Amino acid sequence: NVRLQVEGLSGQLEKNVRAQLSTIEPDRRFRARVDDAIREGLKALGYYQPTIEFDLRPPPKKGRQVLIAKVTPGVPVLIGGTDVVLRGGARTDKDYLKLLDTRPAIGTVLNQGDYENFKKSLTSIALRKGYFDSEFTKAQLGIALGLHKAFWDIDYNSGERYRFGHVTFEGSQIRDEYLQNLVPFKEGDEYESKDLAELNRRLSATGWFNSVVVAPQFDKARETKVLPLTGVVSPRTEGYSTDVGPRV
Repeated sequence: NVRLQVEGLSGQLEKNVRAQLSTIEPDRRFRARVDDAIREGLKALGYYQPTIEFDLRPPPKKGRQVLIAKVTPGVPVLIGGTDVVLRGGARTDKDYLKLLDTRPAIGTVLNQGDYENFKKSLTSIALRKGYFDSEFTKAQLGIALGLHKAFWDIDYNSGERYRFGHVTFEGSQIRDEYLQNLVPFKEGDEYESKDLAELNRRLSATGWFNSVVVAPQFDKARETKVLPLTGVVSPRTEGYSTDVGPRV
């Protein structure tokens, strides 16, 4: 029942380590696993060559057995260059241009998560806006430890923005003309993921169905850039005398 203690660390570094530590659950094998863990925490934050000296304290009177680890981060890797190219609709797209500005400046300390996040952001704007052919020609976080420098190389192609095709409904007790009135976009409008959510919600506001499943048809779209939707719905169906005769 062992306690890890880290001395020598401060700030964000301290936290990224401590976190990386509670990760594990007292011999040389276990100590090495601790050394590894501390090293992962520092790399992510730009420290590839630290020093870790362990002091293992004897199983105490009673209570909890301390393993200290005294850490000197050392010299950090700095961003020495970014080469990010955006091709396809992303080249001029307001949100891809916005993201391009969050690249780190030459000279700042390497943070791997900035790089991980950045790539995840491009994929996320692509999915929200229908750039379904989105691909990276290159995507490399390179570390030249000779130079203490890190380089981003990203060559990213959004491709063209797909367009909404026709919505076909099936199972419905409501006639098509009326479903078609509810679709929040015109055929040939540029895709936007939030219009799928708004289609779902408009459908629900009518009370007509108790189930809808809206499936984009990708198999076609791949080569026309027009995405038909299929909406499979299941309908929801749940004082005076009848014995009044007619006017005689």
